[PDB]
Amino acid sequence: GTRWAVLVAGSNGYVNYRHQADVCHAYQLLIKGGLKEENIVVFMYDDIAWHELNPRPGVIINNPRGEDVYAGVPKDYTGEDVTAENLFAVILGDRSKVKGGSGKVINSKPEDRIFIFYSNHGGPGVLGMPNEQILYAMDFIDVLKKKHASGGYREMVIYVEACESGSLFEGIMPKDLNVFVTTASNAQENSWVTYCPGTEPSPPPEYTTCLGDLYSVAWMEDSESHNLRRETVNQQYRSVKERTSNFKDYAMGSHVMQYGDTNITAEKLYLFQGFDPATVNLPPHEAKMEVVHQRDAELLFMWQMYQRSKKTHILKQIAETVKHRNHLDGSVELIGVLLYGPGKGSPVLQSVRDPGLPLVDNWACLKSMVRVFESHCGSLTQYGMKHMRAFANICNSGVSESSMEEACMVACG
Amino acid sequence: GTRWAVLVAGSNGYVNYRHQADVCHAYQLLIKGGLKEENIVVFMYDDIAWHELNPRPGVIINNPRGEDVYAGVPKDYTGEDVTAENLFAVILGDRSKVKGGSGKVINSKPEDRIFIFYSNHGGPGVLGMPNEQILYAMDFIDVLKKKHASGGYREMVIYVEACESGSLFEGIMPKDLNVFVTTASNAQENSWVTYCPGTEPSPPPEYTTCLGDLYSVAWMEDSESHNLRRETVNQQYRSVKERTSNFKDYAMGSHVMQYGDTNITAEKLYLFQGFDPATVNLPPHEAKMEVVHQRDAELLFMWQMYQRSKTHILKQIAETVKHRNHLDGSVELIGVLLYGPGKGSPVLQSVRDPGLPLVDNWACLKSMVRVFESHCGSLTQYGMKHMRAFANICNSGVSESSMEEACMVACG
Ligand SMILES: *[C@@H]1O[C@H](CO)[C@@H](O)[C@H](O)[C@H]1NC(C)=O
Ligand SMILES: *[C@@H]1O[C@H](CO)[C@@H](O)[C@H](O)[C@H]1NC(C)=O
Repeated sequence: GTRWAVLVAGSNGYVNYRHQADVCHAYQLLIKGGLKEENIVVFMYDDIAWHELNPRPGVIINNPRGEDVYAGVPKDYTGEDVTAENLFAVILGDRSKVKGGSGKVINSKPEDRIFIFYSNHGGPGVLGMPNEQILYAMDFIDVLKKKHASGGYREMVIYVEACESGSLFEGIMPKDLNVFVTTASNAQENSWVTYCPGTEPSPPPEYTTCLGDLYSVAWMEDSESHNLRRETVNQQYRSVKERTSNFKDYAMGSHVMQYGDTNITAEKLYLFQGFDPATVNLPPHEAKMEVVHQRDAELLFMWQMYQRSKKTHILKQIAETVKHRNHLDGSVELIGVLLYGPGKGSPVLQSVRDPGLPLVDNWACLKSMVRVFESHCGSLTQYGMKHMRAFANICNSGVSESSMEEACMVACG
Repeated sequence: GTRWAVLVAGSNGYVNYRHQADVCHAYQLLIKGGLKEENIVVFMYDDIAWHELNPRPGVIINNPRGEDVYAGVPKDYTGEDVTAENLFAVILGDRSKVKGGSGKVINSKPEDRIFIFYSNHGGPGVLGMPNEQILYAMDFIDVLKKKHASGGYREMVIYVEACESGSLFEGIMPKDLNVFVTTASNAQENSWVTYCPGTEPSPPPEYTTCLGDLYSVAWMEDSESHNLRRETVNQQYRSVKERTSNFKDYAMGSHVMQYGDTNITAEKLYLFQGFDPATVNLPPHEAKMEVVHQRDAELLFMWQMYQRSKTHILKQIAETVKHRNHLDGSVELIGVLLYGPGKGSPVLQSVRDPGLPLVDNWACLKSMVRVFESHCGSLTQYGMKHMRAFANICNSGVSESSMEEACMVACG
């Protein structure tokens, strides 16, 4: 068979350098393993390498060792072509459904294997796509069911780096699709950022943005230190779960979760990621990492720019960002008060379902609640994905769309 | 000697019925004990007894037994005359410094005793006075020092019902003034509301507002069920501390604290509150109460009105929540601008160890509030919650010019 991959960075902006650095590093790792460029589809906004703030024009790095990972990465879906619609069309292997981009798709055969890696922002039941796009978990599961039904592959492995990423699969991912999934976090935890300015081992001092994400660099650094003909998918999962837990300190670490067909964990990793002949296998028998969560990276980036000195212009941008977050947080809190009463709003909106249950029972209701909210309160933006469990809980409570319209009108109009 | 009292409700509005009900109940208790009306000064906005929402016009009750406590209460300082300036002038006993009101003051003699009871809203280092007035703790301590210096009394007992009320005395109340103080809560705890609609023992069903406050009804119900010629100030403190703790469940109770001269705890309570002749032979000196948080009572009152009705009430709830969010967000943003994103909240929210003053420079505290309100608008009663953030900005060494810049960016 043939090995294929789909690598997706769901964000943009220099502050989010790390998501595109993670995806570029994954591309280089797969090419070194012998996967062919024609079988790897890359989604990256592509605004980082030549960004005016990049201290190394034309270069992207993903760890303090400073090796460029940008040269040679294909421009399959970049800019406004990085959309959920193109991602689904690419996975399905239907070139007629793609809009723009290179036209490269996963037109795979039954004997082939596929590896999907996403890095970005997210929230309960959702992943980000650039410029305020939201990708819903059930729509992604639906694409996997369609791909499986058309006999497009033998096995698939999916790695997802995003906040509350366990919520994209919990209670909804079937185990009969020949798909194995791991996520950076459980359904109620944040994802963590690594290689930030001021941390040790020291990233190059010219960088003002973080270089990578914890779970992402954990799997990539693990692959590029083992002979992948001998390391199994299970061995990588355990090593990534250990590193991402950050010495089991869940105040600065997360629980890596697994979903889908666990029989795939017995497979050798080279069947999905290739084999790099240069790698000297490092036997199994590292230091605690200084990390920040995805949601905190933005203000830290702006504050670093303010401290490195236009000085009052950065302070105004920080104020606008904080005010925007406060507007979204306050509007959601207020909707809970109007729907359930003071003292009952927060418990309803913030309650987390028992393990194993889906985030929401009706995913079309979830999309409608977001639509009604944004029509009165404005776009959720990437930050607003944090509030997706509040919208799911309004759906699950039995509150009607007409009642949500009334509460949003009072809260925001 | 002569026994004097000053009773103050620091709030207004039908939602705050309880603070005036507590003060009216205290007045009746003191009159039953033989204190004279001429020696009791009452501060109450006086908007409750005849309020359009009051189901018993001209009546105020302070517990589910429904006994009126309003009839006969004097109108010394009401409406716009309930001010910190008049409270200070009354305590000092200087009628020429009073503006409006009856002119009654505590013109006490060296042999006299004084009892002060305040019930209201508050915050770290501050108490409320009606219509967005803030009374600072050090200004109240200063009045006590002045009154002591002029030999105006033998001993004084002060009971304070307000959120974070321990912060009004911690690190600043001297023990050499012949003044003993108890507070409903410690310096970092809220105070609790009793007799709310829907709770048991059931208040009369026609009430949509809470009837009293936990620490306040604890001391008053204790006083009126005992012979005060035998009960000491210490016995009342221990009984009030036990009841206010609500079976030591500090998720629905608070820590009653004591400050000042603890030698006064050995005194019989009748020397301050009088003796009710009907209590002579009562036995010598309970169920868990359902209580509501003092800052939570407002939205619960509006929601009860909404349930018993209306889109106009929902709009009022939205305006209230949006206003609180504006104040909370502006304060949080100022902390980010002054200290940076991962440091603002720890600086603004850090609580000093017990026994330390809230702020080292009280004039700086007033200046920070002044600068904030000039850009962000009035703190209002709710905004008193943020007084520890302003104190922490002062204590951190941040300059007034830096506070001006941060407030201008956050609110202008
Ligand atoms: C996994 O392997 C076991 C043992 O062969 C088998 O019983 C099970 O059905 C397989 N998993 C799935 C998804 O069916
Ligand atoms: C309290 O009484 C004790 C004697 O029991 C005395 O030593 C102390 O100075 C008194 N306190 C004050 C503040 O006078």
